[PDB]
Amino acid sequence: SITAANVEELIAKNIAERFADDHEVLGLSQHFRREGYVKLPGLVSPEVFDAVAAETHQLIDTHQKRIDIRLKETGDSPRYMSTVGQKAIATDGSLIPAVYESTALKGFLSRLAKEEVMGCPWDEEKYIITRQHQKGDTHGWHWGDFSFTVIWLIEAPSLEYGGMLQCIPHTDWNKDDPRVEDYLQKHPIRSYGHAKGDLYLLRSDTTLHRTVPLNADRTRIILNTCWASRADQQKATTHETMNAMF
Repeated sequence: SITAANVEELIAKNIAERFADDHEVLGLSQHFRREGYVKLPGLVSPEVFDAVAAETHQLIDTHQKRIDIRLKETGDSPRYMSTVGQKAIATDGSLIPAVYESTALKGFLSRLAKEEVMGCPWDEEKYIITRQHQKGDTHGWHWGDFSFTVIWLIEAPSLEYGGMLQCIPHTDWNKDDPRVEDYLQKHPIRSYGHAKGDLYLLRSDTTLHRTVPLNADRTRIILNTCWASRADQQKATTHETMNAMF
């Protein structure tokens, strides 16, 4: 049994075992910086992942709310999904709030980012859950308010049914003039596939990204743990997108 009291040890020993090659870590850091994204297999042990997955499933069953909205601040891109907010996770969750404070996890991500990865200054963006479960469900084109986002693939169908991540790095989010279509025309799109058990890190504030809409009745669930930079702390932020989805 994995608990909030013994999880930080299990995270640190897995990181010490999985990421011993400094040359491998250097390539992962360079991938993250170049592409705004890097896949991180084995970021946590399978046993730690399965425990977090179980807690996420319990939180979905007791708190998920359906949304079907389009966000003007991201070019009217859709958010067709069911979701669980941070306040619900901080109240009835245990492993997820503890993992978010993991010094070992934030220390490894700091190696990749080449700067201090620390807690989000807005509590309601620390961790969220989304569940795509209908044909057409999608997390539309958007940026993030903060810098370092880790996505946990709790459940996912085969990629012929949707869910593919697409990214354009080294962009910016202008909430008054997002110009999403202009970004797609001016830059190539990189697509990344993921399956259950995968974790990936994404520079959300400068990487325009979305998930390809589900084309069938399938289930795709992710946990979003979002950390921030030092400049993010004193950053004047309005949270209109999070207020609408959560």
